[PDB]
Amino acid sequence: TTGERPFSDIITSVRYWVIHSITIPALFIAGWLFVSTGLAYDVFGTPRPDSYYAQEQRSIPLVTDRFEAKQQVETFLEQLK
Amino acid sequence: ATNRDQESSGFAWWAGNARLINLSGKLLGAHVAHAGLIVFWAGAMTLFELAHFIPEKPMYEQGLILIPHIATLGWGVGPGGEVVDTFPFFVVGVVHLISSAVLGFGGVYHAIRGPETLEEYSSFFGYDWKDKNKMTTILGFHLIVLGIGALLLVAKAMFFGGLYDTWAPGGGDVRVITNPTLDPRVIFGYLLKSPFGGEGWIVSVNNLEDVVGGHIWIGLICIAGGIWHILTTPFGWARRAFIWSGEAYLSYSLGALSMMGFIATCFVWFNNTVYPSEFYGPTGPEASQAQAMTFLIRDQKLGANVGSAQGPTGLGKYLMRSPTGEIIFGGETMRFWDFRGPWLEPLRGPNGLDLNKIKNDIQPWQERRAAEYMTHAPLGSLNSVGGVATEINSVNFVSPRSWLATSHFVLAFFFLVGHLWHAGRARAAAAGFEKGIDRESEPVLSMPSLD
Amino acid sequence: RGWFDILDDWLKRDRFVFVGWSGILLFPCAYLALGGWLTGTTFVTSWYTHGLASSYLEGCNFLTVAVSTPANSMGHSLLLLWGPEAQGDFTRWCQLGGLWTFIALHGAFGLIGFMLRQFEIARLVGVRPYNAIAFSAPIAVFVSVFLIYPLGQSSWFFAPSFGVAAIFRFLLFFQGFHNWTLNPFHMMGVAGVLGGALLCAIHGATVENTLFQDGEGASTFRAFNPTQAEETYSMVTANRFWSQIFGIAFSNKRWLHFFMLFVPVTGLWMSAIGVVGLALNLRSYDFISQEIRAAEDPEFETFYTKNLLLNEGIRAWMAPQDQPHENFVFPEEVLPRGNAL
Amino acid sequence: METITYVFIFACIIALFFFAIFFREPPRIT
Amino acid sequence: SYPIFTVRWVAVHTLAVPTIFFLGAIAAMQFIQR
Amino acid sequence: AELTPEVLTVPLNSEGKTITLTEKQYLEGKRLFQYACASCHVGGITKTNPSLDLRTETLALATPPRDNIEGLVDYMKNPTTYDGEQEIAEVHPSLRSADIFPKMRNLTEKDLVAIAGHILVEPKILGDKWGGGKVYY
Amino acid sequence: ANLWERFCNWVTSTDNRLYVGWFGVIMIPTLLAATICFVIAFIAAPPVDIDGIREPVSGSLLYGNNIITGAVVPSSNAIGLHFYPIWEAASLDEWLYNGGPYQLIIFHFLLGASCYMGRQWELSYRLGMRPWICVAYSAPLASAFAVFLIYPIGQGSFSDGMPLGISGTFNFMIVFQAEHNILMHPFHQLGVAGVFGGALFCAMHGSLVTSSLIRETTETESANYGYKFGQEEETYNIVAAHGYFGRLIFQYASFNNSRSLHFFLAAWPVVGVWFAALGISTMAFNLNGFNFNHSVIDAKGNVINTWADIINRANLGMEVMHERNAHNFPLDLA
Ligand code: CLA
Ligand code: CLA
Ligand code: CLA
Ligand code: CLA
Ligand code: CLA
Ligand SMILES: CC1=C(/C=C/C(C)=C/C=C/C(C)=C/C=C/C=C(C)/C=C/C=C(C)/C=C/C2=C(C)CCCC2(C)C)C(C)(C)CCC1
Ligand SMILES: CC1=C(/C=C/C(C)=C/C=C/C(C)=C/C=C/C=C(C)/C=C/C=C(C)/C=C/C2=C(C)CCCC2(C)C)C(C)(C)CCC1
Ligand SMILES: CC1=C(/C=C/C(C)=C/C=C/C(C)=C/C=C/C=C(C)/C=C/C=C(C)/C=C/C2=C(C)CCCC2(C)C)C(C)(C)CCC1
Ligand SMILES: CCCCCCCCCCCCO[C@@H]1O[C@H](CO)[C@@H](O[C@H]2O[C@H](CO)[C@@H](O)[C@H](O)[C@H]2O)[C@H](O)[C@H]1O
Ligand code: OEX
Ligand SMILES: [Cl-]
Ligand SMILES: [Cl-]
Ligand SMILES: [Fe+2]
Repeated sequence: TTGERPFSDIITSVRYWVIHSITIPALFIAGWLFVSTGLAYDVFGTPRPDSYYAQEQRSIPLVTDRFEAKQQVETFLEQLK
Repeated sequence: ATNRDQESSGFAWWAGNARLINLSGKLLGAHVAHAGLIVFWAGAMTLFELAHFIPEKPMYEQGLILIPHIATLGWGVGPGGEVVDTFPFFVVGVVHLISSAVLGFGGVYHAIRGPETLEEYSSFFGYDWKDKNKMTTILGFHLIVLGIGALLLVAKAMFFGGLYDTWAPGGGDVRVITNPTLDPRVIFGYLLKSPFGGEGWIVSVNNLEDVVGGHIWIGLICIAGGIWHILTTPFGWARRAFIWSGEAYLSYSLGALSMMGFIATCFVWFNNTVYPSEFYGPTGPEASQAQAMTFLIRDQKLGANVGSAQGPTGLGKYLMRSPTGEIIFGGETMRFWDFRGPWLEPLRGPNGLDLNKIKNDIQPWQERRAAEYMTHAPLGSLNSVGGVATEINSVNFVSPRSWLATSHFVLAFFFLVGHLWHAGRARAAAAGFEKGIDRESEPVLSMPSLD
Repeated sequence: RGWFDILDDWLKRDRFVFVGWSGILLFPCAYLALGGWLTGTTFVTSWYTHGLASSYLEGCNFLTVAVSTPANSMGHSLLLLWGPEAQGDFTRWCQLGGLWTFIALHGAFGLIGFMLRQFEIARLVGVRPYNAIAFSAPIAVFVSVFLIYPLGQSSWFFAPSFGVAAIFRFLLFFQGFHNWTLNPFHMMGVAGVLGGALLCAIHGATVENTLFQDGEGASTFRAFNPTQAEETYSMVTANRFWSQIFGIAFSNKRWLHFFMLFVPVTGLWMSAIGVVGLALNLRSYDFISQEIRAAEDPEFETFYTKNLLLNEGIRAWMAPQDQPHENFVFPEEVLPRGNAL
Repeated sequence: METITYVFIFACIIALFFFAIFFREPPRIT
Repeated sequence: SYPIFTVRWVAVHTLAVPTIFFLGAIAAMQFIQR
Repeated sequence: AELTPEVLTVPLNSEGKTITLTEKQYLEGKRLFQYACASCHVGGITKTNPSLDLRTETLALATPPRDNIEGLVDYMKNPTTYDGEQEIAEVHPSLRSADIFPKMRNLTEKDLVAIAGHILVEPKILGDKWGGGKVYY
Repeated sequence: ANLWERFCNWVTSTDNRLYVGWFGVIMIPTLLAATICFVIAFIAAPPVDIDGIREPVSGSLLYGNNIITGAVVPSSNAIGLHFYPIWEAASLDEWLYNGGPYQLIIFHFLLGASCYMGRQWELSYRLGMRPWICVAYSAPLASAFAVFLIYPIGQGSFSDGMPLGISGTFNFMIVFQAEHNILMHPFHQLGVAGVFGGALFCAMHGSLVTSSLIRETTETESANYGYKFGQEEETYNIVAAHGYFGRLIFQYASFNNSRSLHFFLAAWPVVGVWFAALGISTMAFNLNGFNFNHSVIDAKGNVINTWADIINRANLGMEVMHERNAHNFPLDLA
């Protein structure tokens, strides 16, 4: 009763579904592509399934140095090649 | 629309089936359509189970619960529970699935198309809940139906091929039952047995002659009580004891179904006779006993004297005594010494496990059976990872016994809750306070204060 | 009519979601703590801080995803995005556990924003502020567990990680290392939580079963009108019922409802005090008199002594993988095990 | 001393139950 | 006669917009092999 | 790390010749191991006799050596004790006792090679986890 | 009136200070039997061989325990599910050694507590109330049946029932997690939601009612004297409370119907505790919580640990250590 249009009037209107039959799939597809292009891995730094370990490595790339942690990760990533 | 909203019927949408309490034609349709759902599931699940069923794996390794019921009734199985003919399983599924369409058609018909009440159409089919003599008549018809149903199991066992006998000489096999136990000191003796350990009440029934003879007694009791209820009206003490209403009769059934659900949970968990281990896997007790046996066999093959080996505590590592002196397996499985199974009974003597038979007479089929049962214990995770909670992923196994016991405990419990809900409500509704306290004659205000 | 008063007018407008001055704090901080949690659990690993996969992107499910704590080597660093550890690199900040501190700090300020909202709305509508006062307990729990506990410890690494199973690890860590079940402050917490759920169940059920018949429907919810002056249920009948069943009963509705505030709020405060002790390892780990007796009498056994052995198993079997900064190599022969298993 | 102390406190609680039930302030309708 | 854009509209879309994006991302993750 | 040819190259026999499995027969071997063997040999141990595992170093000291494909396949045809003194087909699953172990019935020679490949590859992947038991979980 | 009609009127009398009733004629002897035996056992019972391994555990105060460590120890593993009343023992000393008191207490208790539920139905009927307080009580009742009876049945021994003591309770919980991964079982998780939510809702409802109390008193007196027992008027302004809480969240999130609100307060912890009880009672048949141990594997096949894998290490530590002398074979099967 705060003056906004009721939700059950909006989502039953055709103008809402003209708009949202485009915006809702486009968002869903944009999320799908963030993963399937691999951009999600490069934005967040998450390992792909073949980038946890070097080929004969069994040890974990744990960060041990506070002020050079940024370099420890980069040295761990450069050992993935 | 008749009784299809809250204002006209007094019940909200979420109590919507209570609008059917006095509409016997729509209520009949609810029941017939729901019976169709049950028969549909039985049919659809069997065909699902059969479509997935690998004949070369045991049934219990395959997440099957209906195929074991059919195999236990004698269909599709040869010696040792091996499957020889998948076609009886196909028939049971198909015929259920087709009959569900007939029940579904008649349920939907009476629910939506036919007369809303039956009392104008027919005096035989219409009923009042308050009509005690009509209620016992419908009860009597249904008892006769159930009594014939018990005799069908007797008919299958005696005159139509038999039942799977896990205890049959030479291994489990489908055996025609020729001499069922008719003697009531045995049949009704099971009713008087303690439910506790070593006794087990009716769960301890361990031979098909007692199973079949009990079903003869139950079928004739149900037919006799069926006739009795058609011919009598509830006596005076019964009329003063019970609430006589639709919700009350529902509550009484809910109490009965809950009790039966709890009994089935124990049946599937402990009984390896009507739930043969070759179909359902080993029981919890059976697997634990199978482990002690397996390591007894291995260690004895290495040269160990098993009757004289001390465990860490001083009790015998492989063998010890029960609290009444019987020689039993040691370790934690001391709790399961009342386990009885066809793979283990040849090692038992008068005093329990016989040490000379253990030294000399364990066969390779018993060694294979013990190892198979130890590795198929009913322990697994909800995502069907077999073994203890600490196990790694690999084995995809949860025993049918675990699935059947857990499901039926859950169902029996909520049906107990439903009994309490409906029994309390039927009491209150009959006395007339189910909708609340009347503000004018509040009963507590007419009572003396407690202090 | 200055700019402050016009801004105050707009912030306090009747709308679908009330904003307020507290909403300036609450709404960004809550959105970021919530959004940071979903972002981290969807896309962010814990591989460099814990050696764990913790995201849907790596294959975890809702039970196993977490935004995990930073590495122990970070100490109690705020781990700001612009700080000396990430140096402005967002990708590295996520890899070092900067999302944990992001969620914890924005969660903290959001919780403040939420209690400020409770005060602001209660003041505007003209009710007393007991709901804000009751919210002090979840705040006390959040501050003690998520901030004071790791601040007492070596680093943020030992705080709870924001995940379902990660929290379960936190629970089992506190058993094995702190014997937290033995702690009388936790016990007071349990009593307040379980006593609170009991009061919730019993008060709801008592009201529903002493209702006055105020209408003709068998479904009785329609018989209530919020503008009625009359009590909807019989306090007198409820009192007589409980006095005869249990011996005692409420007879004052105001005391009843206060006691319902008091019980879970006091319990949560008590547990918070226990966790503050555990920040400094001031545990109620052992009963000295039983340990003296058990050491000298190898036949004395209790459930307390059995629990200590369980705790020793937890520590030894979990520490190498739970604390990978320590580089514990526990050879198989040093691990405590009973016979056979 | 310990055992006596625990039993003593317990026994007082049981006594308090007795007074709280049988010697409560009586609920009076007013 | 009602407005379209409100504080309510903003609050809805600050949640619903990333939610649908995240649901598409997580759906695509179901088809990643190792 | 990937599942390379060099990970998938296992000794074919005892003389010294190797075979490199494909990723498809590694994954069929893990599937067939799980179906036929993992109830007793989950993770490379042996639940019903823990003294003997499926570590390559234990398979090498068996008689005849089982640390190669041909040695492992032969065990699945005619299993023996660890010293090769007793044939144990009446209590261990094999093709000659496929009547009493019905999961052994339709296993082909390619299926036994796939299982044998999985047993030899898996320790190169898991290290001491394979055959180590709950200590390495 | 005959003596039976007079006795029945006494039993079902609403004028008795404590209501007896027909359930009460069972509840009263059973609960007194369980209480008396519990108190004596907790103070004075000698050590009990819980694990059946001649390794007796001291549970009573006189034998070295305090309030926190003391317990009535579960009956012996050698007994299993066997019924062990006093008459089955050759002497009280044997009954004590084997944990007889535990069976006596839990059996009388469960029978007594079941009749407490019936007695709650019974009085509500005599008072003209609606009958469903007893349904709410069925949640903790089911929980008690789960830990004292159903869990032992599925595990095959009353030695696996929860001990009657505080540290004994903790031992039961830790071993349960080791063996069943209860934390990863959704029924336990619903239990937690039931109890945290219940405490939350208890705090919320208490606080909102207290916040909306109508002024009838001065500052120098407790606001609780503003309510008179059995007054007809509402003592709080539910419209004010709805107006607050619907602005705290949003309007449609808040109850304006007190009957709906109180039903929710009933249903939330009750349904949650029912799921908790079913959790225990289904783990009684070893259908365990989710196992994700080694669920995450890299491209080579390396196990990548998750938080579930860290839980498993803790679970392993409890498992290898629990009942440290009782196991003779590699698998813990019951
Ligand atoms: C097993 C489940 C089950 C069954 C058999 C019923 C049956 C019934 N309900 Mg109940 N109900 C149920 C569950 C069930 N309900 C649930 C879960 C709820 C909560 C949502 C309700 C809430 C509820 C309310 C509020 C009401 C009922 C009512 C009714 C009755 C009349 C319905 C009607 O005429 O509407 C007409 C509906 C239609 C015409 C839609 C067509 C639906 C058809 C029947 C579906 C069948 C499809 C099937 C695949 C086709 C089979 C054909 C084939 C076999 C040949 C009917 C006897 C009504 C009543 O009691 O009135 C007196 C009523 O008011 N129900
Ligand atoms: C609980 C089961 C049940 C009950 C009590 C009723 C009762 C009724 N039906 Mg309904 N009906 C049902 C199921 C049921 N029906 C099913 C499954 C269908 C789909 C086939 C129908 C389709 C249907 C139609 C189209 C009509 C009725 C009618 C009637 C009314 C008169 C019937 C009569 O006098 O025939 C006399 C009965 C006989 C001569 C014997 C019955 C015939 C069958 C073949 C015997 C089967 C018996 C056997 C034990 C079944 C085992 C089933 C088990 C496997 C589940 C009566 C109220 C009529 C009506 O509504 O009037 C307005 C009507 O027109 N029914
Ligand atoms: C679904 C099955 C069913 C149902 C619902 C009924 C229902 C009824 N029967 Mg019927 N009856 C049935 C089957 C059934 N009967 C059968 C199969 C027979 C033949 C054996 C009979 C023979 C029969 C007779 C002779 C009488 C009834 C009567 C009645 C009415 C009252 C019963 C009563 O008070 O119960 C409650 C029972 C009691 C209060 C007796 C004491 C029970 C104790 C307290 C409990 C003992 C059981 C306990 C749980 C232990 C179980 C295990 C134990 C064996 C060790 C009620 C309408 C009475 C009637 O009015 O008929 C006109 C009556 O006289 N029935
Ligand atoms: C044969 C068994 C049986 C029968 C015929 C009835 C019949 C009735 N019940 Mg009862 N009830 C039962 C068992 C039964 N109940 C049990 C076992 C319980 C304990 C849970 C109850 C508890 C109960 C309550 C609390 C109430 C009733 C009510 C009623 C009446 C209306 C029901 C309705 O419209 O629901 C409509 C159906 C729904 C609203 C949907 C329910 C959905 C459930 C909760 C979850 C579904 C389970 C499913 C496996 C989980 C979700 C799966 C997912 C994949 C979708 C009707 C007389 C009402 C009443 O008293 O009327 C007088 C009422 O308030 N029943
Ligand atoms: C009410 C809103 C609110 C609050 C209280 C916070 C609070 C916080 N944020 Mg968050 N943030 C917010 C909204 C908020 N944020 C929004 C809307 C976004 C998206 C744009 C972010 C994005 C964000 C990121 C990416 C990060 C934070 C971080 C932080 C933490 C450190 C902030 C800091 O040190 O800045 C210091 C600045 C101030 C405190 C300003 C105070 C105002 C002064 C008194 C006025 C004078 C300043 C002067 C004019 C500046 C001139 C400088 C000149 C001399 C060169 C702190 C908990 C960091 C964190 O979480 O670390 C783990 C972090 O990495 N925030
Ligand atoms: C009333 C009502 C209701 C209900 C409903 C119901 C319950 C119904 C039922 C229904 C039913 C219950 C139905 C059934 C159906 C069936 C069918 C339809 C069948 C089919 C069959 C077929 C066709 C098959 C085929 C085949 C074969 C033969 C062989 C093999 C293969 C196959 C499978 C293909 C509701 C709730 C909704 C609501 C409203 C009202
Ligand atoms: C088949 C079989 C068998 C047989 C069996 C039999 C023979 C059975 C019977 C059964 C029976 C024979 C049963 C019965 C039951 C009963 C019941 C369960 C009861 C109930 C009751 C009640 C419910 C009541 C109530 C009340 C009271 C108490 C008071 C008053 C009121 C009233 C009435 C309500 C055997 C095991 C050999 C084997 C297997 C198979
Ligand atoms: C961190 C960060 C940030 C932020 C971000 C954000 C703010 C985010 C957001 C985000 C979000 C906002 C997201 C969303 C998501 C969502 C989701 C993912 C959902 C899901 C759902 C589902 C899954 C459903 C399900 C369910 C439930 C829950 C319950 C009921 C039942 C059902 C089944 C329906 C920034 C850049 C500022 C800065 C830097 C850092
Ligand atoms: C468990 C073993 C016993 C099984 C019992 C089953 C036997 C079946 C018949 C029993 C008869 C019960 O019959 C019942 O007896 C009582 C007491 O005698 C009668 O008498 C009763 O009268 C009224 C109510 O009617 C009561 O207020 C009064 O206190 C009582 O004497 C009941 O009205 C009658 O219904
Ligand atoms: O008692 Mn008590 O805890 Ca049930 O699992 Mn087996 O049994 Mn013993 O080890 Mn683990
Ligand atoms: Cl232990
Ligand atoms: Cl053992
Ligand atoms: Fe209230």
